[PDB]
Amino acid sequence: SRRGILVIRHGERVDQVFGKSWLQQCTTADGKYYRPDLNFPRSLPRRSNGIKDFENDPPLSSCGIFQARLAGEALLDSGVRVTAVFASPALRCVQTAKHILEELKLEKKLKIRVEPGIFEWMKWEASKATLTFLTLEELKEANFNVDLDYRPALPRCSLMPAESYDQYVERCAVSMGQIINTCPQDMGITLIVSHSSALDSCTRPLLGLPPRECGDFAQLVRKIPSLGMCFCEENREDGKWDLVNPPVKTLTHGANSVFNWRNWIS
Amino acid sequence: RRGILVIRHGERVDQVFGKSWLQQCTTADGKYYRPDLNFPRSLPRRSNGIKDFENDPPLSSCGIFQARLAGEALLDSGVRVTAVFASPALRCVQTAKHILEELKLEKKLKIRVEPGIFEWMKWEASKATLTFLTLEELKEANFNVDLDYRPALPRCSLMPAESYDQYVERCAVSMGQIINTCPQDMGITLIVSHSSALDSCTRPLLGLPPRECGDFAQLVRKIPSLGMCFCEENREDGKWDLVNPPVKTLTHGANSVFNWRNWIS
Ligand SMILES: [Mg+2]
Ligand SMILES: [Mg+2]
Ligand SMILES: [Mg+2]
Ligand SMILES: [Mg+2]
Ligand SMILES: [Mg+2]
Ligand SMILES: [Mg+2]
Ligand code: NA
Ligand code: NA
Ligand SMILES: [W+6]
Ligand SMILES: [W+6]
Repeated sequence: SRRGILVIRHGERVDQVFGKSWLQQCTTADGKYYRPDLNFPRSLPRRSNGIKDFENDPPLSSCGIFQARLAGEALLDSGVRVTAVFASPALRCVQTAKHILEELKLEKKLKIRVEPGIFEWMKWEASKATLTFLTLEELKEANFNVDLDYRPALPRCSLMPAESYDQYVERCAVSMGQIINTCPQDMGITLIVSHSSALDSCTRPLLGLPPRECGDFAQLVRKIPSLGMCFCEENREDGKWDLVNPPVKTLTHGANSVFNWRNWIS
Repeated sequence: RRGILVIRHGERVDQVFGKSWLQQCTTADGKYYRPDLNFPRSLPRRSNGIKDFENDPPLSSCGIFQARLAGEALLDSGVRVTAVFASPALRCVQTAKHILEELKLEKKLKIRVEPGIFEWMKWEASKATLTFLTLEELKEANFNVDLDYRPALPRCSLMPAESYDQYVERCAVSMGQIINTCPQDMGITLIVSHSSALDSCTRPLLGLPPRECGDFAQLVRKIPSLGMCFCEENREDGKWDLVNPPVKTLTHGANSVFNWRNWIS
């Protein structure tokens, strides 16, 4: 058998669909959560500072949960052995990981290791996002089987708001370094649930390739669909990684437009 | 207050993968595979073989998700669902089933197949080459259909090619029956059908004449999957009011075709 690394982009986020005002849309006059569209999720997990810190840490939409579940179900069907799961500290990523594991039927067996070293390039994230993350206890209370004992390659408070592209790609290389060295003897698939950028930044170091030019890289991160996947396998006898077809198919689906019949006909 | 909720079927495999979708998921000798996750995990068995899916396609995976999300929202709304009628098109019976599953009512309420609320057979892409699953086939494939329900229109009667004026009369005829089938006991009746039905199954209830064909078509083409139209009955005043549906709308984005080879290297 061949050891594998499957890098997975998170499912659809609520703010991709509902835009910058999404949080004000689902907050009642009295400050409570409600669903003004069915693509808002059933609930939000409990957090520090109430509903207000979801600002730069949006959850999956109902469609994004579906995508994540559909991919976990396909993984179950495929027969592949999944041995570890690492997630970006971003809520959307931990949730995608949770839903994949639930459909693998492994949510109890495998703990999600939260790795800030595979968080988004800080350039593209709010400066105060480092301070936005759900803590591991908050996640645990919200029913996320998070590895409380995992020691990240890059702790969340070491993320630098002004990290350059060069610094970004380096800390992804180092994180993947540690991830690969957890137990180099395991022979199943490790999941890396992260951002569009990770499908490049987390695989190129494994492939022994130089970082992509920043501009080419920026154009590539636009092209990865929700739950988009990239799969690397290690050759046992020479220790070399190669890109191969992921163990499951792509997911292609249409949009659903906003609609009100009574409005429409006036 | 007695309500009627008209609901368009979820996303169809052929909306996303085109008319050749069946070629994409079947092997030389008719074996089904799943080339993309939006193809369903299996196809039910058909009397005249898979070829019949070309004019009677199933829901995509996204369509199933849409149906289930609406069922789950209906349950959360607290409304009481009395009855469920569905068009004989496979996509409609599938949408009905998945709604009922999330309402947790699929053992309790039987789906009543009504050929009278089938699509407009002018727009319909065929001639005399459309065959629905029989009730027996549907029950075989685990749809809790009502074997004892007597339809307003028999499926054999479906005039194989129709104009606009014929379609709207038929829908009005059938809705008359459906309003008479149900016992006086209120709650909500689900009518799982096509996008054209949100107008053609409501205008007759509202005592309203049909729209000019261009005006109808223009409005109808913009109904999304699981799009809803809701009419409540004023029993003392003997007439129907078009009202806000008991569940919110569903907005989501697409997921585009991805080829890792084109990008990751
Ligand atoms: Mg084991
Ligand atoms: Mg913490
Ligand atoms: Mg820079
Ligand atoms: Mg609107
Ligand atoms: Mg086409
Ligand atoms: Mg492509
Ligand atoms: Na995005
Ligand atoms: Na259509
Ligand atoms: W992203
Ligand atoms: W349709």
